[PDB]
Amino acid sequence: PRIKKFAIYRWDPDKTGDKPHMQTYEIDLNNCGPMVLDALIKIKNEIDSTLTFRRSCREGICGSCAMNINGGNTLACTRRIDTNLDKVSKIYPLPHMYVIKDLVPDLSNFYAQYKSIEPYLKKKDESQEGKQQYLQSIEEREKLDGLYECILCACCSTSCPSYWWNGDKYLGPAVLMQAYRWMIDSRDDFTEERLAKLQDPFSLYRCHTIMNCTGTCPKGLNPGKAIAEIKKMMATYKE
Amino acid sequence: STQYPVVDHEFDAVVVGAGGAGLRAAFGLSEAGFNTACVTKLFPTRSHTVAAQGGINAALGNMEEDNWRWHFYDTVKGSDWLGDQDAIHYMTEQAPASVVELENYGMPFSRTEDGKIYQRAFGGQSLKFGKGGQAHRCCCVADRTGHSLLHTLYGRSLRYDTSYFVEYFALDLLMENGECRGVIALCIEDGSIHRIRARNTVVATGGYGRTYFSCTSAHTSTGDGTAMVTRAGLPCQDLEFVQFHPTGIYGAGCLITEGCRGEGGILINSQGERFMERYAPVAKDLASRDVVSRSMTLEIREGRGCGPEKDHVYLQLHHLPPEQLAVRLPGISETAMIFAGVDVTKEPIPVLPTVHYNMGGIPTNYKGQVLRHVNGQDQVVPGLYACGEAACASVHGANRLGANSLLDLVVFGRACALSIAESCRPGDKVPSIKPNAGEESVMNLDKLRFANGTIRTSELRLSMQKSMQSHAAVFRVGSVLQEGCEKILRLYGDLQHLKTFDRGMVWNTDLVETLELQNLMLCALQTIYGAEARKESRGAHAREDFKERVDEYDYSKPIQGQQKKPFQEHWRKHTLSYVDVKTGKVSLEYRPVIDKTLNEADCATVPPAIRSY
Amino acid sequence: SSKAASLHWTGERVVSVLLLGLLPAAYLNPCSAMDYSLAAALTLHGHWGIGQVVTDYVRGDALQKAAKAGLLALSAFTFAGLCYFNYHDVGICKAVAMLWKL
Amino acid sequence: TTAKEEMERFWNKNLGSNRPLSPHITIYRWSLPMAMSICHRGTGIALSAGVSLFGLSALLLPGNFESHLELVKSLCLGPTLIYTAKFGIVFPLMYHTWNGIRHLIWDLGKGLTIPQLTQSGVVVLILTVLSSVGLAAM
Ligand SMILES: *Cc1cc2c(cc1C)nc1c(=O)[nH]c(=O)nc-1n2C[C@H](O)[C@H](O)[C@H](O)COP(=O)(O)OP(=O)(O)OC[C@H]1O[C@@H](n2cnc3c(N)ncnc32)[C@H](O)[C@@H]1O
Ligand code: HEM
Ligand SMILES: O=C(Nc1cccc(Oc2ccccc2)c1)c1ccccc1C(F)(F)F
Ligand code: SF4
Ligand code: F3S
Ligand code: FES
Repeated sequence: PRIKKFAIYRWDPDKTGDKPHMQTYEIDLNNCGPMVLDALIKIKNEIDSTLTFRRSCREGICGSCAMNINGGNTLACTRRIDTNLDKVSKIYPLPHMYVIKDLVPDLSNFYAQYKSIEPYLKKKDESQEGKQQYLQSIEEREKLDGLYECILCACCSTSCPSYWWNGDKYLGPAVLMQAYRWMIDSRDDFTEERLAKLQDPFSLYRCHTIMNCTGTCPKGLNPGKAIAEIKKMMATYKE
Repeated sequence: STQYPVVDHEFDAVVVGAGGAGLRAAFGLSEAGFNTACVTKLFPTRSHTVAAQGGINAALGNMEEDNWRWHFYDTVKGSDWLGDQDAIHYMTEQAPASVVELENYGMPFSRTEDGKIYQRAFGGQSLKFGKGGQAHRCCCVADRTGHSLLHTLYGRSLRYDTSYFVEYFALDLLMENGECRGVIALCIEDGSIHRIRARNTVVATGGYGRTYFSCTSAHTSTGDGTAMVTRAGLPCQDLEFVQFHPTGIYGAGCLITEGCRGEGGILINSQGERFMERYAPVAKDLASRDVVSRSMTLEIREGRGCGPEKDHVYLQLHHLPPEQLAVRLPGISETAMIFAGVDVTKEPIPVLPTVHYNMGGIPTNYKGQVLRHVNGQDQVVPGLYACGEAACASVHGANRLGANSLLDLVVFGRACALSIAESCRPGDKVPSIKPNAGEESVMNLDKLRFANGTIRTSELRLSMQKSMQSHAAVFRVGSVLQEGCEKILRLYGDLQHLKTFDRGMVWNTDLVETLELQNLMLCALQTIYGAEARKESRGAHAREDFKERVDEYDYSKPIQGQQKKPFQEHWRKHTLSYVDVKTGKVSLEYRPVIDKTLNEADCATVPPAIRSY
Repeated sequence: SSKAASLHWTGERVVSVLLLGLLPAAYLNPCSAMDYSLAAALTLHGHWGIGQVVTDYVRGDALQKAAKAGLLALSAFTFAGLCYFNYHDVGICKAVAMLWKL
Repeated sequence: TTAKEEMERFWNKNLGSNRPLSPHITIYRWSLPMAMSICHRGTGIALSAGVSLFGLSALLLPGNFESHLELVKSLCLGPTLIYTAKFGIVFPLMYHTWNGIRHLIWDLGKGLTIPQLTQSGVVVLILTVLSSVGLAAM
């Protein structure tokens, strides 16, 4: 037998006058998968079926299980459990978010921000669409690498201290990188207008290069660098 | 009932599902001017199609000169002549227009020297109607094409005023006198119940891969729409046809794309010999998915396993150039390293045939209309549609071709929207549902919320998953299947004994997973019972006691002077399954496959022949 | 479609490199002409800096307008004070020079 | 439902509910980049407080600068304590100066990877100590 302890943030909205608290669970690692989601599923299935969390793909491309593990925002299905038994895994919801229940945060604001940057291809003349494939060279396509792979797990934005204090008016890492994703896409014709949508003190300019976003992104992406690249476009674009 | 709030909504159309099919249909309806609702238990991006890795097939002819009819032939041949050719005609012809559409939506397809969409070789595809060698028509966004497909479709969806009921669990269909009126659903956020009524309903809930212990499919593939059709007394189709993808990781069961083999990847047994060159001389390890995994399962059985347990096989990739792997397969390179600790450019990946795709589902027109079966004849269910993995237009039949479902999604999602847009107009009378309608679903919900029994949900789920995995795997026989049937039936009797713990209204995952269990069982019963009744080897369904392929004729010899077998004497027919929800007994019937295409002159019918690659 | 948000940002980096160039320039060439430039650069850079701190923490339209006014005054007094020092007293460059050989 | 409407409904939902905010500063693990961002603020604020106090006292307080220097030599102590006064002034200046250069290099789009952050972070930290010892000894 090989026991590992898990301290997990718990809050029930249906329980009268219940405040946020931590609960510990004991798990034999000889009977559990290597990843933290496996643990959460195991304690759900065997110990406590009250532990509520989001999950789906189990392979790290849906971004459902995004949560704070040991002080860092990642995906539970990709983070392997620290086989160090003397240490206790601390599991929290995504930082500075309204807790619906247990580890399930309200992401509807996050999604709404994504909606407001219009994350779809826009052409000046759209009467020809659907009958001929648009041409994009191998180099023009490479520009998208590192940007399109985004999962919208929200780890980065939820790690950004600017997004903590100003998440209402500041779009954050994830959404901003996606605005950049459409900016340098060669097929898009709304580069100038997309930039102008960020011409206020909050939308883009609440980034102060803290760089917590890049350091936490479970997919290895670099939103901070893209934000830096947006800022350079804002200062250089004409008309 | 005075302890549950009921909120009634009114729409022109409801789409249940937010995957490829679900989205494409949803905004397709709104584009046509319909006030549409979209009901999904997950955020649209979290949907399984995001996991898709290989590609989407279209005969665009970017690598070599191609014809869509060649794609038609390959699909029907792969379907082992259980595929309905009217629906296959429609899909393959539309394929180029559907993929061009996606690229025009903004999908970031990988590119060529010409700037056109990069296509690649994939299992089961050929040029010149089989004669002209390997085909390259698998359009892809590197290794993350399903991810890109879902993200651009969702991206596009925001351009319209569709109402998205995010994280809403559909319980049952609102059904009145055979006609569909919408859906009753649970709002996960606050526990409230929502009757969403419409003139037309589209079911795009995807597959039920979670009936088994080992599957590439997500935790959320629980065949919920399949069970909704079942509880309505309507039939499901070909549910015993479960695709085992050859290349799934030995660990968690994660998928490794067929694109690996399409780019030059090889399968290797314990002795090192390229074993797939023996089973398939012409196509090799790039053969049909029912045949490749059949051989892999066979290799383990004669002691050629590749581990300390001798229970798997290797997928070699290290011979391919490092710069090729990084561009064509960045996705699997990461997941192989994460789940198996494998560097793909040096060491092979441990792979094993695991449950993947469900070609069975809700029987359907080439137009996407759900079919009931009355008096041995087909009949359209008024105001009920289905598309995607959840449906069964049987465009895949007995065995699905790789990279055809992402197409199946985009084509028939669009078709559902078009069939509605052409049969009625937005603002037409939304039919009036009964004041007490959907009462059984709320009562079912309430019974499961306070369920204090003796068998935990997870324990009963595991019992079902392990039972299906050992009784209904790659190879199956009458006796093993029959023991499986009376074991799954006994487990349905255990559904009155289940124990639940969470008694809250907000985000009761304990409850929804128990709802998912009721759904999975209904899918399991119909899969296993239909499987045992079918006494032939066709596609993914292989009977060792019935090795032969049983058609109306013996198609190995000439058709000239032969006596045609009666309908109830052969097996080239669709399985239609029903289950009485109370007792849990399975009664089954059969309907004919459609051989005639939409136009003989433009696309000729392909009669049955010897099936081998 | 005015672009003030991006201009302000560019303005910030412009006075940043200016102030960076000035510090050694003041060391190498300590004169009256450098004392006023240093007063202009120090005050402006600081004024915009605290401006960012205010826009980050001071929540509410009523309070933020007030904090920006209180900062404007504080910056106005600062630049006047330095210029007064440069005109009537020994000047920034010479003042640092005296203080350091103590 | 528009993006603007969803945000307006999000904030109405949560502020009128018993939903608790998930912990942020109490749980998130520390890092050098983040700690150096906090110090850049502190050093910035501290320096502005200095420049303002120096200018404000020139307008509001009596006497000249020469007079105020003679006032420091009152109950004064050894050169070691004078070295401490100079180090206490020059330290936050040097830090903010070097880290500011790093900020400017970032704005050009360079050095923005996790390994490069830790490197340039240490380089700034080392350059601060050296230029703070070097200037206080002049
Ligand atoms: C498993 C898999 C499949 C797959 C693949 C890789 C993996 C790991 N790669 C493929 C590929 O490269 N090329 C290809 O052609 N196919 C590939 N596949 C198969 C294919 O992707 C799937 O069959 C297809 O994605 C199915 O998509 P579909 O549009 O039918 O929807 P879904 O992805 O399964 O998601 C289901 C949606 O329905 C909603 N839902 C389900 N139940 C409910 C209830 N209870 N109430 C409300 N909504 C419900 C889900 O929310 C989800 O949005
Ligand atoms: C010549 C050396 C200096 C350089 C290169 C420099 C550069 C910078 C830069 C680039 C920033 C913006 C950092 C960001 O993007 O968040 C900044 C912030 C700031 N600076 Fe300086 N600066 C210097 C000296 C000073 C001085 C002497 C003062 C005192 C008035 C000062 C006060 C401030 C303040 C208050 C901020 C805002 C703090 C923040 O928002 O994080 N700086 N500096
Ligand atoms: O205060 C800032 N960071 C900050 C403020 C408080 C806490 C924090 O995290 C932690 C979290 C845990 C431990 C330590 C620091 C970060 C900050 C610094 C420079 C520029 C802009 C900011 C600001 F945007 F305003 F957020
Ligand atoms: S950039 Fe990374 S952390 Fe941010 S949403 Fe995308 S995958 Fe998640
Ligand atoms: S964590 Fe932050 S403030 Fe900018 S660099 Fe990343 S968004
Ligand atoms: S659950 Fe799909 S990302 Fe972890």
